[PDB]
Amino acid sequence: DKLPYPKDAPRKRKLGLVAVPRKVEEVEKPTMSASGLPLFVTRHETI
Amino acid sequence: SRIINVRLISMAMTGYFYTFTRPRTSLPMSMLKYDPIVRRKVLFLEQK
Amino acid sequence: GAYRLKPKRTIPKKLGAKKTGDQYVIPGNIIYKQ
Amino acid sequence: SRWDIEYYRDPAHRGYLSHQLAPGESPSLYFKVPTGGEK
Amino acid sequence: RVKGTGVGEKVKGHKHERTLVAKMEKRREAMLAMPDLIREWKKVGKRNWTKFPK
Amino acid sequence: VIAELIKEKLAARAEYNARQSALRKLQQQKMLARRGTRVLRLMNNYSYR
Amino acid sequence: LPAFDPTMDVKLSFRGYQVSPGAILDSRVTEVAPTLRMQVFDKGERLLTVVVIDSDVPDVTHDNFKRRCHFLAANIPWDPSKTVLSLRSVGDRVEGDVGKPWLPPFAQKGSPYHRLNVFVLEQKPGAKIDGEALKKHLENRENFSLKGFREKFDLEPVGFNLFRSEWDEGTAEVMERHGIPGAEVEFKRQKFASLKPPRKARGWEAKRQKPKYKSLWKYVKRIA
Ligand SMILES: [Mg+2]
Repeated sequence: DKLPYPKDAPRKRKLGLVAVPRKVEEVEKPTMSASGLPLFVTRHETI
Repeated sequence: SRIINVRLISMAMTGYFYTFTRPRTSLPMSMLKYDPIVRRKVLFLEQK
Repeated sequence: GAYRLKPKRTIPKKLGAKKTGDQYVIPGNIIYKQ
Repeated sequence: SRWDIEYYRDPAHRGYLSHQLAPGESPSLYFKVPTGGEK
Repeated sequence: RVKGTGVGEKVKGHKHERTLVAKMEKRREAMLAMPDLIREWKKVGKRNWTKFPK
Repeated sequence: VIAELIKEKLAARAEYNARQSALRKLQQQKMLARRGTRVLRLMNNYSYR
Repeated sequence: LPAFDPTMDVKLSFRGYQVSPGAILDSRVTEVAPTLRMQVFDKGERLLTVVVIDSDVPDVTHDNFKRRCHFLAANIPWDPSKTVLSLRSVGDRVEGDVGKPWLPPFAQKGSPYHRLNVFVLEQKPGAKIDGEALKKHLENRENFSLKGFREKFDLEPVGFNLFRSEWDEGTAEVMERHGIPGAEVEFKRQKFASLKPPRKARGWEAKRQKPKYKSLWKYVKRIA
């Protein structure tokens, strides 16, 4: 290629990406840990 | 002696701080900065 | 130096071309310091 | 020691002291499982 | 019957463990006042501010 | 005929102020529940915070 | 196009909501054909041609981008008194020859945003494109070129508008409804590793890292 490119010619650009299988997430996060304990406890105040 | 190093303390009480220099004959510094402990922009005030 | 010694030896800054025409480069490679 | 007891006191490790725990008790000797709700 | 782990004894906990709740409650108390504190700062101004920590 | 248009003007404003206050009520209610909630998560050494 | 100076107004809307030129729109919003609000400023009636082209379709096989037509229609009569044109009704209500119905815009994950260029071209007086010749231009064309499509049918680009589209939470389901392939593909940035060949570490502490100088490991190990 020879620069400068003519102002009327399409831009020369490369993709620069690789194709990989998409990762589908799974909604399986347990609520109790391996020790039988809750992974999170929720508290709400009262007025 | 003309310049001093001050410490800007996070008002989120997380213990994070920033350090900047400013002349002695200048008002204390007060800025809105990012706190990486709470991961949000909070108010930072000079220590003393 | 002179009648009064004055050590004057700087570190080389090495400015100029770091890549010549038609030379292959990848992102981040310095081509010219100026 | 505190650490050694807590290790063999939890069922995650199948510790031989886990039988001493209640179904809702925690293995830690200091920390406790907080309660959830409006109160 | 050793201290802490013996029969009837109770572990004391490290300083950063005993003050864990009071530590997080102080940070929560501060963030809840963050909006009202920034309004006063953005209203009074950076120059007229005088309520600095100690 | 001008009083009717003014009543329509006042009604549209008073109506908005009513629906605007009802929306502010719900917002302050949702902000009260969010800032009051407390999620204690299992972090380490069997501690919750 | 090599050069483009628009001479008519073109405002496109999706489900009644006017979109600004060059705005990123959700895949669920752009699943239906838009409505063009055009305005010509010269007298008389003419036939317009509308073309929607996706300019940033990634072709991983050749490491380049390709073009893809998402809508094509010709023989749309227009006068300076007409305002609205719904691309859905170009075959039944509005007189026209749809060469390709509306294809929902989409963008696979990881790729940059795609530009959906909406072009409005003017046909010369008494130049009615044939409905079959228009559908044959797209039969065996995977890289649509507005430059070639323009000179073949002797068209003139007059109107233009733009909107972008990238991967969103709704992009997956939209491809399922219309049976579009490629949703099970992600794009990762190509990595360019260092071109320098490996060398031997230099320095007093680097030469003495092996068991030979085990008596000197107090100076060579755990260095901050
Ligand atoms: Mg000297």
